[PDB]
Amino acid sequence: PSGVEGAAFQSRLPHDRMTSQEAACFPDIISGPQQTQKVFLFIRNRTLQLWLDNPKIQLTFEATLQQLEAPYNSDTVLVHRVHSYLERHGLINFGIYKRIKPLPTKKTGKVIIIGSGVSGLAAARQLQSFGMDVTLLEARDRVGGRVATFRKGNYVADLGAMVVTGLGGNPMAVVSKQVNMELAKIKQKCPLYEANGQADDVKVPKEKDEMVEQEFNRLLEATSYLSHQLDFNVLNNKPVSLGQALEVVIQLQEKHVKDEQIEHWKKIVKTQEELKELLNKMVNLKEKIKELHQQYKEASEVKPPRDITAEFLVKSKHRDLTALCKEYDELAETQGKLEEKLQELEANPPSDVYLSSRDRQILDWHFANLEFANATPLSTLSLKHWDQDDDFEFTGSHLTVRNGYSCVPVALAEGLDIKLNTAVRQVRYTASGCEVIAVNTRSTSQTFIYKCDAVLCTLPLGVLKQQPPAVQFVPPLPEWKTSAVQRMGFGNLNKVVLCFDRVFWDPSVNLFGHVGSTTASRGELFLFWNLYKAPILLALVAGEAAGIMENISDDVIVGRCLAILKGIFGSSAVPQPKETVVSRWRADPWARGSYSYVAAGSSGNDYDLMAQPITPGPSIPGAPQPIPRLFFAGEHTIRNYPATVHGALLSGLREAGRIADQFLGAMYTL
Amino acid sequence: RKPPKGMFLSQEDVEAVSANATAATTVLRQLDMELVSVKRQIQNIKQTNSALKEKLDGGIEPYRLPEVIQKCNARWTTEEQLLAVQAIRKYGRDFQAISDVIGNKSVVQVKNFFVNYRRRFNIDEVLQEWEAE
Ligand SMILES: Cc1cc2nc3c(=O)[nH]c(=O)nc-3n(C[C@H](O)[C@H](O)[C@H](O)COP(=O)(O)OP(=O)(O)OC[C@H]3O[C@@H](n4cnc5c(N)ncnc54)[C@H](O)[C@@H]3O)c2cc1C
Repeated sequence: PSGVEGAAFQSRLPHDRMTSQEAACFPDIISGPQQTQKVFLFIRNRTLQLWLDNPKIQLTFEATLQQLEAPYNSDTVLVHRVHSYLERHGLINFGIYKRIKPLPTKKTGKVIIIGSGVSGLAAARQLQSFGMDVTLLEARDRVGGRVATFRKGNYVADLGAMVVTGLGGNPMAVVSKQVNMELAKIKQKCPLYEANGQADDVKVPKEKDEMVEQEFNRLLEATSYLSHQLDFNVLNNKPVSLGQALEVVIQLQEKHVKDEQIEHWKKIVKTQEELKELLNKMVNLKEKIKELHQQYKEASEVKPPRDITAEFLVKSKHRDLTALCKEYDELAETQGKLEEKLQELEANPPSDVYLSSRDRQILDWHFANLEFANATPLSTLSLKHWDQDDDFEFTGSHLTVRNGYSCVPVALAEGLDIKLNTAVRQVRYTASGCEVIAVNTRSTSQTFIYKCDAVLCTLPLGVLKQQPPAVQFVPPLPEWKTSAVQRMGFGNLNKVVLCFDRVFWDPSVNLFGHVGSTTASRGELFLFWNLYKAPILLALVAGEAAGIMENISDDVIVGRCLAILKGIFGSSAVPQPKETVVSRWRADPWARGSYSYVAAGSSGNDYDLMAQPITPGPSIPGAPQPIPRLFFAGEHTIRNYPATVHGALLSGLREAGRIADQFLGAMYTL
Repeated sequence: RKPPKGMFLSQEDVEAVSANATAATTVLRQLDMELVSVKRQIQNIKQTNSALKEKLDGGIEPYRLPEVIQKCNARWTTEEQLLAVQAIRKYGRDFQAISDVIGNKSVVQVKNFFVNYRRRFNIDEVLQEWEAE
């Protein structure tokens, strides 16, 4: 889109309609005259446009009204209400921007944020910019959390988040404009390499490559039909998974292949039996013709002069023999026309198999790739909901951060009170306020107490899932919260960093697949990454393989890596790697996995439950309902953008707004 | 909206393959046996038909009688009339066959004969005699 409408789109808002969010804050307008609504919408869109056109500096209310025309600059309270709304909810003035009006002299309220991942950092920046006292407590010795970046010399490889999934409507597009941020596009060309005995691996020909991929897409779309149109969502009181449904679909396609073959061979036999019955008639007719010829010959040998009965016998037997020879030629004509139809039917058989061993192996690569995208085996994904966030995907080509994704959190961390090496052990929340108990990661006997008005919990879902708990809540989280934590899926994927002294692979190819031998290990080093002038190959472990590979030493993994690389690039042209790094996200105690997925039995609704804040019981019994104390951000708390950096970023922005509204009050409804 | 072009997913087959733990491989093996069963049936009836074709070897060429046609004459001879009466006794109302036996009398002339000499050759009796067989 283009213009003020482009700004609405870039902010993930409909340009021509008021959101539920807006309806809440501006109920007068949305219940009121259609005219004023359109006025509101333009003000909203124009302010967004202004912000987006220059996100390097703060956009003040004055500066906004400055660039407004009549009759939009007539009602200045409406302009203020809009600007403040957009400011609170982090649609304007978020990220890293030059401040016009220097921060308030004294701070109001105190907030402890657990974890300095992107969701944490984003909220911290906001809350601080709203004039609150913010301190982040990070267990690690670094910011960014699941945004990790390996560095050596100038060579850089993201062990965590790596891809910016399109700039169209992506809040990261703003951040990237705000900083240096050099983004490099990703060439989506990906050749696949299947084994060839003792010989080098052969690139899969464009013939198969394209037909298997299209079958893969067709299989997915098929499961979607199976889910929505046929309602195949529960089987034996258990929710149907994607992999579960994929099996059923594949099986039904094999059934079809066989059903087509059966009715083809049955079309042959019914003709092969028509021929049988015709050949029998022909044999019997030849027998009567043979006998009738003799009878005629005998009758014809009674030499003239014959009487008329003997004369009749000759003529009669003659006529009868011509009539039976007439009949035989009909049946001889049918015989040829059945034999011709028999070759016709045998020249056009139906499909031999649904998928060959070679096909099903390539298809398993596509499955592994999907298991990589969702960071989980397809047997765990909900059939009905695994793809609920598909509509909200950004436009534009996917990119990578050239100087390493940690570029971003580090830049967000600037000017914030971040206590590194501080592992939160217990969160206490009461009517009077909160205290957070943390220890030093280096010496765990050294204890820290933090008193605050509100706690923002950005602990990964994996952490929240730990049994026994890595963090204790006092009082415990309610059933409705813990159940959501339980039901939600938290997946895994891993990366292997391979540093070589020289680039031995195709330098123009960004990424190439390796086709595994079995379904079981389809995800094991199924894909290799290459980007910059840097000599790093990046091996990806996905699906069921990810979990198992964590229980295997670095050497063996690096071994299996080279084995596959030799098998493609020649058993000699592959040198030993100088530096190797192997991620273990499921083992990492500050992650306990990679990111969330919609598990079978869960839904998008559980993500909303996750974001829901907690309000403690009253201190003195009979005292009024207190303020909400415990707040949740993080990738697992944002329904429409889960399992992503931008989703975390947004979830942070969300909570900062909710906390501010709760502890500073909404100034725009005055 | 509907299954992808060439993808087969009927409500019925879904329930059947999902019915139990190994209903999937049961239905697929059942058709595999069904398939090899029909294949061996073809091999057999192909052999039966191969043998029957060998019995028809030579066709009916030694038994083919040369074509004899003479002009479709108008005059009834005593000789021809008697052939006709016998043909009516053997063939009945098959005006065609009767015409072929006599040789030089058209299918209409035969039909005329049937009504001309109806009294004199007792064609009534002759026709009921044929129906007795
Ligand atoms: C391998 C991998 C690849 C990925 N690739 C992509 C990608 O290509 N594109 C994309 O959009 N997204 C990707 N993601 C997801 C993205 O990294 C996350 O969604 C995002 O970083 C989540 O941010 P968060 O702040 O919610 O969680 P985190 O970044 O994990 O922040 C939580 C923080 O809390 C800290 N913490 C944990 N326990 C404690 C404790 N007891 N006390 C104190 N602190 C604690 C952690 O150390 C962490 O810093 C990937 C994730 C992984 C694992």
